[PDB]
Amino acid sequence: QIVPDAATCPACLAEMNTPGERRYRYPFINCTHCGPRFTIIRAMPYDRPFTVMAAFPLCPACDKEYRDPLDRRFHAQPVACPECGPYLEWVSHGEHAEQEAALQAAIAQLKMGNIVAIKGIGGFHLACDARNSNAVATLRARKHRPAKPLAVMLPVADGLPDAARQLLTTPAAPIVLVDKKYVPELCDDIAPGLNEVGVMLPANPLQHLLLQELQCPLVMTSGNLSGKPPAISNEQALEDLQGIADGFLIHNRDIVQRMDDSVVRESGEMLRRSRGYVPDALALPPGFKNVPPVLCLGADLKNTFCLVRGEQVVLSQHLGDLSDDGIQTQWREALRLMQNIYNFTPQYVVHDAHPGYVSCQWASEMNLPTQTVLHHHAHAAACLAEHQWPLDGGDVIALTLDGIGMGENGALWGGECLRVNYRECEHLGGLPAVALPGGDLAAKQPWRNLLAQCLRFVPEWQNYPETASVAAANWSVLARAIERGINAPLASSCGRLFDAVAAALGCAPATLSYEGEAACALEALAASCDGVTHPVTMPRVDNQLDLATFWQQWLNWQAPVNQRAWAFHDALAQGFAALMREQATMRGITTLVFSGGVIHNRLLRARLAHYLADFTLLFPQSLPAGDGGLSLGQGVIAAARWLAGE
Ligand SMILES: Nc1ncnc2c1ncn2[C@@H]1O[C@H](COP(=O)(O)OP(=O)(O)NP(=O)(O)O)[C@@H](O)[C@H]1O
Ligand SMILES: Nc1ncnc2c1ncn2[C@@H]1O[C@H](COP(=O)(O)OP(=O)(O)O)[C@@H](O)[C@H]1O
Ligand SMILES: [Mg+2]
Ligand SMILES: [Zn+2]
Ligand SMILES: [Zn+2]
Ligand SMILES: [Zn+2]
Repeated sequence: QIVPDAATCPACLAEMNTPGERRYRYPFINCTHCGPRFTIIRAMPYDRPFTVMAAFPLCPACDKEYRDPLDRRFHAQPVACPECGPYLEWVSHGEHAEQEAALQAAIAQLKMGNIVAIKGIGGFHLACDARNSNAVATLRARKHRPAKPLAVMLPVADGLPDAARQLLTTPAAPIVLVDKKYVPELCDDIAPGLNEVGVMLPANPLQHLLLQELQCPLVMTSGNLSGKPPAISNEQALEDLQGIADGFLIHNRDIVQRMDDSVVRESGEMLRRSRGYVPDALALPPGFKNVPPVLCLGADLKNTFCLVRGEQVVLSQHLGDLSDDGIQTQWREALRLMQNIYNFTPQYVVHDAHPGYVSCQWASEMNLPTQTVLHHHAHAAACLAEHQWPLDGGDVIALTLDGIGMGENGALWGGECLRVNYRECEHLGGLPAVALPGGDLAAKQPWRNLLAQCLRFVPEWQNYPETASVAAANWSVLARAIERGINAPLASSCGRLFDAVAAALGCAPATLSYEGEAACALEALAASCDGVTHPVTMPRVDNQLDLATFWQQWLNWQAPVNQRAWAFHDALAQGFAALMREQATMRGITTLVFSGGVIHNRLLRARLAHYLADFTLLFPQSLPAGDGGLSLGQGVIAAARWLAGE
């Protein structure tokens, strides 16, 4: 059995720490109870000639340890000392060094405020001093990342809430998101515009060394240009990162699988599922048995694939966006290793119903029978699967809220009420479909969504201060294209409605640098309000929300901006609750399901749960609510269809 890659045990820490010990300050110390698992395997089974440790035979003194039944190093396939093992290597613009000299080289570079590349378990990290403004602004520049929040590694978990200290210290050692008030030492460029900071603890022996001598918080971000795959080779780090890193702290141990840090909320909610959780299987729900091997390709962004067989499913690591170049290489390598570990050969492939997805291209190359699942049906079934809803459990009403996914018959959906079970998805209602002006540009420029909402729903909209930067431009050319349907497809998107509201409040840059940026901003603004009495509503008209009444009330309710943002969240939840109540009660349904990337918004769930207390409510928890949980939803729908004999 291979278990997930795991955080250094207290025991290995104690040995690396004790003077005169053979592995004192050795940065590759591992044992039978911690260390790289999944990341160091070239093939099955889990024995040293088929790990990366074949470049290192074991010296005489690491032969009574590995061979020893009493030792906590009995069949640690990667275990080595400084005599026989990998050793650190420092590389700089006309410098070089090795071992202890290399570790000190990096420490000194970090201390002087520089960016260093450090080889971790699952890839490389870029690090600097997280207190040092100059250094953060520069890392942002070089990595191209102008706003997306940086995770930060802390020496200890002192001063954090109990719930976070608990998660931070698990063998998985994820990044945990916590209120930024708890970490005053961070410069303001770490998570600008947001209320949460992602923190982590040292989880690998090198990280423990670095932090023990640095005793300050460090940025720890992925070793790559934004929207390019993490370099995994020393060779590729040194090439890809030359203009970013001031220095390289590398090593001659190969990494064989890309494995990003996992990200959870202090609440326990899973956001990104990789290091520490993969490659654990999950049990399929009651009634799911004897399922043939099916490969589920997942979503185009935040991608994971899934392998379904028998009574279990296994999700891959976060692979990211599949429109990136070199992501297919890492994808296929992860699939190769996962199929080899599970002796898995697919007989079927399942993929998204969207014909323009990269994933749907790869499927047709496979020579297996293929089938299609609606994006929003997959989101909803993924949530039902996590809650172990039985195969014959009965219909639910689902609310699936996201940016965009392809719906029935070509429609663009992202804010829908559905009747679902594992085989069927019937669309019932939701947000009105509104144009995306300039197609792909609508997700980058929130003001385009505000314009589209105003043209549809707001009389004399040019007279509101909220619309002033749009009204001052020559907006009629784009309005003429909208009316003619030129690159302005209709979408009932919850994510785009969030962007319209954020444009109206001015809480985001006019043009965004990352996906979901305006919505995270608006949520951060609203979360600073403790709740407010307000008159803004989103009433139900038949099976849709009445956005004209929404805009007229919301635009005319002057209040501090945090209260305006809170009112929007509240009125949105109240209107969807009203819709789901009518649909579920008149069908005899007592369970409601919530899914889609928007359902990561904590204030939205809090308000939905406040207004839907008359129902049983199923929210995602152990898998991401967004696209990273999508392959699992595809796999349970495929399975249930087969189990029914269709
Ligand atoms: N305050 C925060 N709020 C939400 N998410 C956070 C926060 N801090 C860190 N994270 C997550 O930590 C992750 C690390 O890097 P990410 O930067 O997306 O992928 P990468 O492959 O490592 N590099 P890149 O491709 O540029 O993104 C991102 O998912 C962040 O969203
Ligand atoms: N806190 C939030 N509040 C509202 N919307 C959000 C929030 N976080 C993310 N989103 C939205 O959800 C989208 C991600 O949803 P997901 O289902 O993962 O992907 P997609 O929309 O690409 O199918 C983001 O682009 C953004 O539109
Ligand atoms: Mg503190
Ligand atoms: Zn150990
Ligand atoms: Zn040795
Ligand atoms: Zn989605």
